[PDB]
Amino acid sequence: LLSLPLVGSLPFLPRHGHMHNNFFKLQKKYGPIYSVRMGTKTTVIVGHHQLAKEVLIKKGKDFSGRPQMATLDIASNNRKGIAFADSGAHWQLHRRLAMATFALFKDGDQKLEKIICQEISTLCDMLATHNGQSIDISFPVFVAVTNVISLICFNTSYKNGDPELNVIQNYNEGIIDNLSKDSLVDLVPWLKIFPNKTLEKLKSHVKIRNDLLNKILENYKEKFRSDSITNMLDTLMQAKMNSDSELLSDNHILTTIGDIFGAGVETTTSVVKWTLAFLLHNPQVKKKLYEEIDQNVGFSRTPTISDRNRLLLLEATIREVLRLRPVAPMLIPHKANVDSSIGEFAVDKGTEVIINLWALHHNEKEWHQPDQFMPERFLNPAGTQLISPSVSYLPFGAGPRSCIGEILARQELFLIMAWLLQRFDLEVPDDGQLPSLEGIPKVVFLIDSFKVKIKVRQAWREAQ
Ligand code: HEM
Ligand SMILES: C[C@]12CCC(=O)C[C@@H]1CC[C@@H]1[C@@H]2CC[C@]2(C)C(c3cccnc3)=CC[C@@H]12
Repeated sequence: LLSLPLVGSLPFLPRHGHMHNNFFKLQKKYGPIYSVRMGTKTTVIVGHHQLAKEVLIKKGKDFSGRPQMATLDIASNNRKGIAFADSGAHWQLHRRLAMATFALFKDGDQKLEKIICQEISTLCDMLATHNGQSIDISFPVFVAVTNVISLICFNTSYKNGDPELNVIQNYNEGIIDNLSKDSLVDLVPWLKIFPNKTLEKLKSHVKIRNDLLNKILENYKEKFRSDSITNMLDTLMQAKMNSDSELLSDNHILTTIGDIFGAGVETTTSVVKWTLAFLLHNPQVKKKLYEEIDQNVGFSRTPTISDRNRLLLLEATIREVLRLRPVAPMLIPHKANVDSSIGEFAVDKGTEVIINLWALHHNEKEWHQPDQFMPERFLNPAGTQLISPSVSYLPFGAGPRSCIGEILARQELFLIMAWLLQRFDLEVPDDGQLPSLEGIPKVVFLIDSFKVKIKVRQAWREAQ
């Protein structure tokens, strides 16, 4: 007897468990870095913080490419924009101009905190009308963060009830659903093996997004003034005006805006939902957050960015959400721009390189009870200082492809949660259902929809 000819072998079953956890589980057997080959393409998975910092920082510019994928081509109008653009002149310029835009929001009256706090004030007024009811907070949050990013991109915001917000919500959901079935990392290219309409559906969602962004962009050509640079579109059109010209085509500007607009809405809304869900599961933590805000902010005023110096448990809670349920548990796929190496192992040019951030955030040697939600791990024993308990922590990535929206994200998350906790009791709905914390890996790590009972806090009422 003889062993069977083997035509293919994969180390775990496809579509069974979360990909980021399956890869992590493999490290027990093969170590923290290993490879898989599908047809002619090789993918390397990295699951230890030293190798990841080599890829992202030390040799960051060797591994700053993006792999090409059929779905990503459609969302990115063929690898324009930032997030899905390959390393190259177009990416570098648009990333730099996007980053420079955030500097226009450093100080003054258009300061970032002021834009955020005004949209949070409307959100809170809206939620307060639901006093005593159980609601899904997704859309009210989505609206506030959509208005924040719309103001950053264009200096415009949507009035309550504007049907465009429902149009955007609809295509956002459709693009996320069709961009990947689970994570962006897939061992088997199912799209190309069996007949399906995934690409056709994605194109129809992206066409609506593109048509909407095209209308704004064209209408803005009439408003743009060399003498007034106050938002992201101004910044891009100024660079075009002073132009390289080919790298700032209308389609290039549109896709970069769509990347910022899309990232500014989906990332922040998801993290807010996760934070509320963990707090419904951990009432002891929620109780201490009320005490911390009642003692440090009170009700004389609304929370401010400066309050990050005092609401330490709230900052730790957010840090712990981003550790336990990272927005991007495998970042976005990287690619070797040149022949290089990771941990002394050769990596050819063109190899896809995946950083398993989940593995970094759940490494047993780097963290105590990594499966557990414990905001106190980011505080000292007294609870008087924030600490960095581990170097194996990279929620925003690092190096050339690191998140450019980090400052916005941290301010939005902190302010939304501080305003909500000052004003609202947030409780399990009356049928006793808790949110599932298992999550749904998509291009972003989403949580299942859930309801929360909302009540205006008595302490707030008494104080008015
Ligand atoms: C909690 C919220 C967020 C987290 C945890 C987060 C994290 C990350 C991560 C892990 C990456 C990929 C790093 C890599 O591929 O190596 C990334 C990239 C990126 N993020 Fe975020 N992000 C957040 C919110 C935002 C926001 C609010 C925006 C825009 C306002 C934004 C814009 C981007 C862009 C454009 C990229 C692509 C960078 C590039 O490829 O050059 N992100 N982010
Ligand atoms: C797909 C989506 C949302 C849906 C939509 O309408 C189109 C839009 C296109 C841009 C996408 C965006 C989803 C988050 C992305 C992938 C992102 C990101 C990811 C994780 C952390 N930070 C940022 C940067 C690019 C963003």
